[PDB]
Amino acid sequence: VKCNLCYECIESDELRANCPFTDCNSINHLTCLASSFLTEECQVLPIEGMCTKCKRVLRWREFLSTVFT
Amino acid sequence: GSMIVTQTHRAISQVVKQAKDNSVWIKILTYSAIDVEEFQLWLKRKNLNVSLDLIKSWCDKYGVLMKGS
Ligand SMILES: [Zn+2]
Ligand SMILES: [Zn+2]
Repeated sequence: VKCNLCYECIESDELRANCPFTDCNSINHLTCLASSFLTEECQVLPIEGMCTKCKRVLRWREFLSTVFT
Repeated sequence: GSMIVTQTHRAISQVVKQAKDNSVWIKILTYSAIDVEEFQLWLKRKNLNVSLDLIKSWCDKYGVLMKGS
């Protein structure tokens, strides 16, 4: 699987963000997506961001569907 | 808020986000608690000396969970 922001491969053991809408399913590294969402250099935790593929504006948590399960 | 304190808070964020070891950032991005004492040592290894008070205030301000808290 390829990260859609940095184009490096995402390993099988690696956590990864995905847009929770199956019609989109944009996949990317957590750090890559977070970096794209951050608005100032002191910030480390995104609040919300626009999925670059479907353009929906979602909260950070929404991208974590596979992280905890 | 203090402009000068935020310069040190910014340095902590920069280390988290710029270190080759991205494990701390991944913890933050997945709402996993950080051991403050371990984090202080981790920062020290990355050429960053900061107090536990600076770490606690940074965590509180930027959304990082602390073990024991
Ligand atoms: Zn990536
Ligand atoms: Zn999407």
